[PDB]
Amino acid sequence: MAALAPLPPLPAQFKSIQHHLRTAQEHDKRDPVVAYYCRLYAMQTGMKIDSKTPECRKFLSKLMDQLEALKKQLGDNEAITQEIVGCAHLENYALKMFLYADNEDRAGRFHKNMIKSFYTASLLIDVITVFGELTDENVKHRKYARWKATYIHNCLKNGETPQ
Amino acid sequence: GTPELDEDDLEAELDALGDELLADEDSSYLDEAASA
Repeated sequence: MAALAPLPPLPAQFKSIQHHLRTAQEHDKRDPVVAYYCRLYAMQTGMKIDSKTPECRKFLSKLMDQLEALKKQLGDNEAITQEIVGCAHLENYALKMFLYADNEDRAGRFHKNMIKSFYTASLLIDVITVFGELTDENVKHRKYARWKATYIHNCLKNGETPQ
Repeated sequence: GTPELDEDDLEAELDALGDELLADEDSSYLDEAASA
């Protein structure tokens, strides 16, 4: 296991994945499994958005290189080799985060920390889709997480206590 | 159930939130839920 050098300035054309990359940077230390899959999403999303401009072409090339090196570092890892356990693990992680926010939600305790939990949970769901699965059930949750994320945030700006 | 949400405005608020949270790369709260 080792820490790879940071990627060069990220253009605005990748503002959408910008957050995803940062999330991986953090998860990289806590858990390379999530960070690994996270990088995959970026690359897949990166090419989907574009695939030209010497800036992008180079960016993708660099990102791809990091992915290859990362996979090698782990070697096998049941989480990487066997997507079966890796996927199941991701699902559990998202659930724990979501439930945690839900637990405090009904408890009548709202805060910025929870806001991040809902939003972050949404990012995790995206990382799950890359697998190719993703059922309607998860989709419903994503819609709720996004709504709850903004609903609370929007209400915060308005100066109103969540409910 | 949930009320009708505007994809346009919804994205506006979402993007904004991401930027704010992005400003804080290191958050103790994150480690709280992470490890739990």
